[PDB]
Amino acid sequence: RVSSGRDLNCVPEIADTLGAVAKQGFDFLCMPVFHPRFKREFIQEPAKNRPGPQTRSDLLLSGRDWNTLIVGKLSPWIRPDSKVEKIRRNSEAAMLQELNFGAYLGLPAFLLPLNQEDNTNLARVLTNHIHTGHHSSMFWMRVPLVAPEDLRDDIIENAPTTHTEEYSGEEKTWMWWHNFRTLCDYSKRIAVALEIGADLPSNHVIDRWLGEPIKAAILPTSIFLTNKKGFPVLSKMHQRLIFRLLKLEVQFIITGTNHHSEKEFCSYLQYLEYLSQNRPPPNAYELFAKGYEDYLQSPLQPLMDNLESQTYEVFEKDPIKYSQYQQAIYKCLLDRVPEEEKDTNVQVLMVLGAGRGPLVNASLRAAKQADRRIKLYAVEKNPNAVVTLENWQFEEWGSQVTVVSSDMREWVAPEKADIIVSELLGSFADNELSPECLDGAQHFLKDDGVSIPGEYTSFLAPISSSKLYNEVRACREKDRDPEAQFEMPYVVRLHNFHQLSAPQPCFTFSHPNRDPMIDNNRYCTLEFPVEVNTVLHGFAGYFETVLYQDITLSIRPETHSPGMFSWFPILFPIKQPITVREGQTICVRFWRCSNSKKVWYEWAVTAPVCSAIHNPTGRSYTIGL
Amino acid sequence: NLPPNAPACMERQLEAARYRSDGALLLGASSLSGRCWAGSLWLFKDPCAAPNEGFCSAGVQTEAGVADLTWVGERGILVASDSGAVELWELDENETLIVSKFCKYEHDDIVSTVSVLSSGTQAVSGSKDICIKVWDLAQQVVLSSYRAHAAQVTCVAASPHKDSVFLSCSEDNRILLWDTRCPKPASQIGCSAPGYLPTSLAWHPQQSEVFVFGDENGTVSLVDTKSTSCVLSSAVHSQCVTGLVFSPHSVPFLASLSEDCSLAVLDSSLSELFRSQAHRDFVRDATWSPLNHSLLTTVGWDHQVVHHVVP
Ligand SMILES: Cc1ncnc2c1ccn2[C@@H]1O[C@@H]2[C@@H](Oc3ccc4cc(Br)c(N)nc4c3)CC[C@]2(O)[C@H]1O
Repeated sequence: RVSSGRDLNCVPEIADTLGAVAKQGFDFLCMPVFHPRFKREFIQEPAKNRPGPQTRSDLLLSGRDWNTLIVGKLSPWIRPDSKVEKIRRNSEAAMLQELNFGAYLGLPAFLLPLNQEDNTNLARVLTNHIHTGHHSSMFWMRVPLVAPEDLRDDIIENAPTTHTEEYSGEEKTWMWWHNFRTLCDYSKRIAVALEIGADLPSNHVIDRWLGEPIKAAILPTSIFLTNKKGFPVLSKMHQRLIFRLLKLEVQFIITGTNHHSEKEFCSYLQYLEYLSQNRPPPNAYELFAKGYEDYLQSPLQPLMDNLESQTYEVFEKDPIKYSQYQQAIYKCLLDRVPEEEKDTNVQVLMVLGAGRGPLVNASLRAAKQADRRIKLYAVEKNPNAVVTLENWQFEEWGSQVTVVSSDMREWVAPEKADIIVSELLGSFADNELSPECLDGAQHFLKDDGVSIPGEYTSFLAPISSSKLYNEVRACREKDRDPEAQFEMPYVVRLHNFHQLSAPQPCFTFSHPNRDPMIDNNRYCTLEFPVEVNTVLHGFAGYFETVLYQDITLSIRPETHSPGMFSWFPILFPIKQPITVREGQTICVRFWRCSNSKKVWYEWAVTAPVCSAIHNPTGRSYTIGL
Repeated sequence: NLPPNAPACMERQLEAARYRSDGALLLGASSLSGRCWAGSLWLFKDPCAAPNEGFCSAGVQTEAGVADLTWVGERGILVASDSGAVELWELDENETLIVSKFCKYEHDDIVSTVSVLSSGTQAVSGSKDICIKVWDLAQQVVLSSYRAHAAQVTCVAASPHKDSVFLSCSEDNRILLWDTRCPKPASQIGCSAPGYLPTSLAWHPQQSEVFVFGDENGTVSLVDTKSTSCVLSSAVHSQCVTGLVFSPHSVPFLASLSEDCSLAVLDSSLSELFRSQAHRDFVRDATWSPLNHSLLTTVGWDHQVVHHVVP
C-alpha cells in the first residue's frame, strides 16, 4: 500500500494526462499550474499588458480532482533570490500569483525548489503567503540528498571535481532546508520533498534528514538499475533508504522519462509495491503503537486523578508485564518458604495499588505454581476500581483476599507483609510517584520484607526531531504561560526522530528504602557524546526495573522487554533548539524536586550552550502528592 | 487554402524563425496558455504570407510545445520539445507535408536548446534536466551524455566548421567550450569577473576561435577563446538577451533579441546601428534572408512576423 505520484513538467491536455497517470496507477500528479516556459512580466511595458488567459481554466477539473489529485509546481524561471533586481521583483510577483492560484484551486500540496544556498527572499515571499489568509495547503520543499554541483560528471578539464572528504559540505543541502524553515519560523505547512540521486551520499548525510518533516520522496527514473529480464530495479543501498522512508509513511514521487521503454511506466510503480509487500510485517509492538506515532499525550497522574475503566482495561492487555510479575512473586515465595514449610507458612502479600486486580490474580497464580500458602490484601485508593475489586472478591477470590479501600500512606494495616507488590511505575519510572507511595507504606512491611519492584532506574537520551519540536510548539493554550508547553514532559511513541547519544541512567530508587533520612529529591549531570552534526530538540526518557532478582522489565531500547507495550517513551522538550556539531558534548542537568504537596522535574542544558532552567518551582508542571 | 494535415490556426507563441538557403521561412510555435499546451511546425515558401495559416506551403502539429528548432539540411527539422524528447521531422518529397522521422524521449525535463553539428550527421541538445546530449541523426540515438553543468542548460551552439566543437551556457554561471576529442571534453571559459548568468551564445561565422554571449542583464560580450578574458562588452538591452544572430555578410552584423521586446543590430565594435520596438511581447528569434542580405525577420509571443530592412 504505497501512495505515489507522477511528476510531470509537460501537460498538453490536462484530462488526457490525468487519465493516463491514473491508468498507470498513480494516486496523484505533480504538474505546472502555469506553462513552465511562459515567463511573465509585471512592471515593464509592453510585455506587462500581455493578453490573457494567463493559464488553463479551473473548469477543466472538478473541485474534488483539484483538492486530491493535483500537486502544483512553481515555474522554474521564478528566481526570488536572483542577483538581478528586475528578476527578483518580477519573480516575487510571479511567485505570489502562482501560490494564490493554487490556493484558489484548493490544491493539497505545492512544490518549490531549494536548488541553491540562498533562499531568503523565497522564504520572505512564501511566509508572506502563509500569513495572507488561514489555510491547510502544504508546501513541499524539493530538496536533493546531493546538490547537483556535488554530483556533476568530472569532465571540466580546468575546473575538476573535489575528491577530498568534506564532512560538512556533503551535508550542504540539509543546511539549505534548515535555514529555509528557520526563516519561515517552523511553519507546520512547510515539509520536505526529498530527491534521491543515482549515487547515494555517506550515511551521515542521509541520517542528517532524520527527525525532519519528510512528506515526499522523489525517485528519478535514472536511479533505477535494469534487471536480467529488463525490469527497472534498485541497488541494495537504495532499497535500505526506501524501507526507512516506508516507515515514515512518505508519498513516493516518480520523476523523469521512461528509460526502460520496453516496459510501461507502471513497472517503476510495481517495484515499489513489491518492496512495500516484502518488508517485515508489523510485530506485536509495532502493530499496537500504530496510530500513536509522534502523538503527544499528557502523562497520567494516577495518584491525583482516579483512572477511567477503559484505562485499566488497556493496562491489563499486556501479558509480558504480568507474566514477569507472576515469575517475580513465584521466585520470592520459594526463596522465603522452604518445601518442608510448604503447608505451615502462609505468606502475607500486599498489592499496593491493586486497580482492577491483575497483580492480585498474578499473586494467586504465582502461589499455585510455587505450591505455597498466601494471604492477600488488595489496597486501592480509586473507589471506582474498588467496585471491580469487591465484585471480584465476592464472586471469585473469597476470604483469601482482603480488599482495602484506602490511600497506602494512610492505611493502618492489621499485620505486616512478607511481600508488598505494586505497579506504580510511569514511563520515566518514578513519574507517577512510586517512591513517595512506597515510602508511606514501608512501615507495614516486615523487617526482612520484599518489595516487587525492588529497584527502578530511569534513563535519558538527547534527540533531534523538528517534527516533535513543532508538535510541542503547537500545544499553546490560552490563559497560561505562552511558553508552558515546553516546560512539561509528554508520553509519546517517538517515531520521526534521531537519537543523538546512547541513553544514560538518570534517577535510581530502591525499595525498601533502608536510608535513615529518606530523600527522594535528586540532582544529576549527564554528558552525552555526539558524533554527528544536529539540532537538539529534547530528551527521550526511558526506564528499567528489577521486580525480583533477574526478573526485569525495560523500555530502554537497548534492553526493551520483548512484546511489552505498556509504557511509551517520555519527552522532555527544550524551549529553544540547540545546534550541536560533530564531536561536541551535550551536557544536561536534571533535578527531581518536591515539597509536601507536589513533585516535579527541572532541567537545563549547560553544553555546548546553555538553555534556561525548564519548569522553575514546578511553574508549568507538577505531580500531585 | 490550408494544406492537408495542416492545423486550422497557428499557436500564438512564436518560438523560432529559420530561413532555409533557398529563402523559405521555417516556423516554430507553441501554445503556452489556454486549454491545450502543444506546438506546431510551419513552412512559408512565401515569407511575406506568414503568420497567416491558409497561406503556407506545409504545416503539422507536435504532441507538446516547441522550446527550440533547427534546420537539419534542407528537408529535416530538429525540435527541442517540452515532452523531454528531441524530435526529427522531415519535409515531404513535394515539400507539402511535414512527417515524423523520429521522436526520442532521452531528457528527463523540457529540452530548451538544439544545435546541429557542422557536418549535419550529428546534433547537440541542452535540457532543464542539467544534461547535454550528442545525437546520431542517422542512427536515431544518443552517442554521448554530459552532466557537466549544475543548473539547467540555457544554450548550446555547435561550431561553424568543427564536428567536435560546441559551446554551452547554463544557469550555474559557466560558459563551457567543448571538444569531444579531449578526455575531459569541456573547459570553463569567459571573462575574469563571474558577473551575471549567461543566456545566449553566437559563434563568429568567420573567426572560428571567436564568439559572442548575452547575459540575464542585457549585456552583450565579445569573447576570444584564446585570450580567455573578454575585452569588448555593450549593455545592449534593459532585460535578458534571448538570442544573438550573425548576418550572412563577409563583415557580419549582429542581431540582438531580448525580453525587453526590442531587436538591436550591432557592428564589429558592438555599437548600435538599428533597433526595432515593433514587437509588443518577447522577441523569440531572428533570421537573415539568404536572398536579400539586408532583410532580417523576427518572431515574438505577440504572433507577429516582422520583416526588418537593415541599413
Ligand atoms: C497512595 C496510593 N494508595 C493507593 N492506591 C494508589 C496510590 C497511588 C496510586 N494508586 C493506585 O495505583 C494504581 C496504579 O496502577 C497502574 C497500573 C498500570 C500502569 C500502567 C502504566 Br503504562 C502506568 N504508567 N502506570 C500504571 C499504574 C495507577 C492506577 C491505580 O489504580 C491508582 O489508583
